[PDB]
Amino acid sequence: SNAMIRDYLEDKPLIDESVFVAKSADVIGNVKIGKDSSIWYNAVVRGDEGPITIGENTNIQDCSIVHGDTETIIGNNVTVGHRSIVHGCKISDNVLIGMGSIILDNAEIGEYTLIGAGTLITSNKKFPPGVLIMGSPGKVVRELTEEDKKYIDESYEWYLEAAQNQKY
Amino acid sequence: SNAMIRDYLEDKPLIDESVFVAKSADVIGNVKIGKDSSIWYNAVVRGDEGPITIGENTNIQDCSIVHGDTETIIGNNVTVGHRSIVHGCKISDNVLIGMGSIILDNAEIGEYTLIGAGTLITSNKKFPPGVLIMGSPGKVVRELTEEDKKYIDESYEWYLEAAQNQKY
Amino acid sequence: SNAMIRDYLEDKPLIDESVFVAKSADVIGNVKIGKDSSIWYNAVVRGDEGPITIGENTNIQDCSIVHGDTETIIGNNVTVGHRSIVHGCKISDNVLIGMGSIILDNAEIGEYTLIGAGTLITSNKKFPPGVLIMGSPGKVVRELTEEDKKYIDESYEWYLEAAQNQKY
Ligand SMILES: [Mg+2]
Ligand code: NI
Ligand code: NI
Ligand code: NI
Repeated sequence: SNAMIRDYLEDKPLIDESVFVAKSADVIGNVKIGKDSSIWYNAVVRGDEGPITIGENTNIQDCSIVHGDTETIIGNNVTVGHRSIVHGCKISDNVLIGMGSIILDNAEIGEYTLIGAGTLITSNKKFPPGVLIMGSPGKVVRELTEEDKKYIDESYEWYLEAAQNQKY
Repeated sequence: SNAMIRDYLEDKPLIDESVFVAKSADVIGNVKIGKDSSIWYNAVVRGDEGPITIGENTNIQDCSIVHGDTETIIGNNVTVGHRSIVHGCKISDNVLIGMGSIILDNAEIGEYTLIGAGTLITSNKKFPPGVLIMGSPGKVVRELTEEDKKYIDESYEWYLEAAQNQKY
Repeated sequence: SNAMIRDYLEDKPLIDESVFVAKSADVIGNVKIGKDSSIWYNAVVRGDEGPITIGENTNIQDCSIVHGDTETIIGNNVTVGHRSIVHGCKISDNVLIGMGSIILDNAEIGEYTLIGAGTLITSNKKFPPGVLIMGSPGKVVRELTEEDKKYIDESYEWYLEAAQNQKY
């Protein structure tokens, strides 16, 4: 990278050709989106402060908002539930964020984690992988079962499929 | 119905001609919206998983989201407050869902129910009719008064008028 | 004012030429927005019931909603965090509303107030100036320090820049 490239990246999201982006969604600024991910209706992914990196096969559902003081990193195979706010945090692979949840700056969610709807995770909170987290403030309920890790897998898989239909 | 009609239904919402749908809203997939209902700014009504049925005189306020693993049924004279998430549940007639509430799959709300702002009702939760429900998790506070039922009517009634002003 | 002006004001927001309004935002009805403020992606500012007044240098972040039974007043130098609902309340100058908060009708927030993410303030609730409010229901945590008030100023200031960059 160089001066002109940094300017380009500040203005033009690097969105993989394979990514479904609903017309009503706004993907603004410095945003890298990986293979087969999907951005749903009225979502806002704005990398104008901290940049945003979204992995592969990850879904950002309707009206969800991604923004951040520091960088926001969302892994591969992640499901971001409807109207969730992922703000400057770090989300490992195979995480399902329950609809309406808010995860604030510098929080870290470990791999194969399930987050209940409407969960509020304040800044700098770390969580071990393989757990169920719920509530406000979000706390660990129990370790995840193989059946739970599966549910996580079916969710992102479903979205891979629905994503095709919304333009094929 | 037949194969061709089922295919039409997965792509074209059945929206009664009287319904007001803000331009910024997204009504997508298998969705049926009845007479004199209204869909407000940036709402998202997505019936691409469980189909969605919305009754008559029912208002879905700004940035609300209707989606579901299972079928979502919203009755008549229902007021879905700003930014609510109604997901795979059953909402009876004359219900006012407080703004920012989240009602999950298979949950069931009885007729003439008033729900406080910011309420979180998890899946399969059921409630009797004629109550004030409130909080996270949502619980019944008391039974509804005539005064409360009137307020519920005035609410949807106001939206019938406002919707017409958004057409004329 | 007169009949024709009242009718114009009910249909056409008074937006200062200086204000950045994202294309995906809806600014509807009787809304007045002051110098150097900014309305972000997919926000809805609807003054079709109570009118809305937004001061100078104030930012209404993504998917935030402004609406109200009664009048809604937002002062100057205010930061309205992502997905907040500011509903028929009175917000003083230099206030930062944490993302995902809900402030209901007739609530009154004083100058130099910091509100944590996900806070739910019900109607008629009142707070003094110089405090940190948080939770559901929102309560005062401690008075604000100079370091805190600075944070408030830097927040709206950052948005002034950002708004400019979303135009040049
Ligand atoms: Mg939109
Ligand atoms: Ni932000
Ligand atoms: Ni859903
Ligand atoms: Ni309202």
